[PDB]
Amino acid sequence: AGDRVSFDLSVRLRGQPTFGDDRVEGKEENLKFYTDEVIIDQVRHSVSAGGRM
Amino acid sequence: ALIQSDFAQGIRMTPVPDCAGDVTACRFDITLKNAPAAGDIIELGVLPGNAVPVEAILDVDDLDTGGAPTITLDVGIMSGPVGKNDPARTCGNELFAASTVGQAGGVVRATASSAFRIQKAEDHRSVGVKVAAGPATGAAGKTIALILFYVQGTS
Repeated sequence: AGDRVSFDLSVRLRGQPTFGDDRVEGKEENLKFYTDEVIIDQVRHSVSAGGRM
Repeated sequence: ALIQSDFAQGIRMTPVPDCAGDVTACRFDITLKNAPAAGDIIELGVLPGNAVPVEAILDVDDLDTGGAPTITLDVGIMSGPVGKNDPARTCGNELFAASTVGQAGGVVRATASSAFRIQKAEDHRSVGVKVAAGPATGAAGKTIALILFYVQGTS
């Protein structure tokens, strides 16, 4: 049971690396995500093969 | 003349951070045996391999006991390797420029724009104070002490 569906995209990490013998601990990359949502609804229609005459 | 501190010789090992961007600080101090006079390149302490000063706090005892004292301390980076007892070593005016800490024994912090712009190096550079102007009446056994706030791994 659910009215929406959300699905994620994980883009590349794009930080500058550490050159030489400089310490790297603490300058840690943060993964970035993006989200999109899909909303469901009903789509109905009707036809009248109507009349008895 | 070179008046070498404990850290410059290497008897006291200076602290170095491990995490990048961490701030470390050990107070670099000496006990002046004689009275300071112009030309003394006091090698107060050492800045480790990959580090840049972020804040420098210079405190001294009253280093001049004369009316209108003229003693001034210049703090900077020095050229050659640490611990080399060669008079052919020059100081710098980066951390402090003609500061007047020693006139009244106060405490001042890094107030020069060039202090925090020091670029990295790969080898251990030595931070040494030079008395640009000789005191009117030098003091016998007062102490000059720096405090460096340096960070490793800056970009």
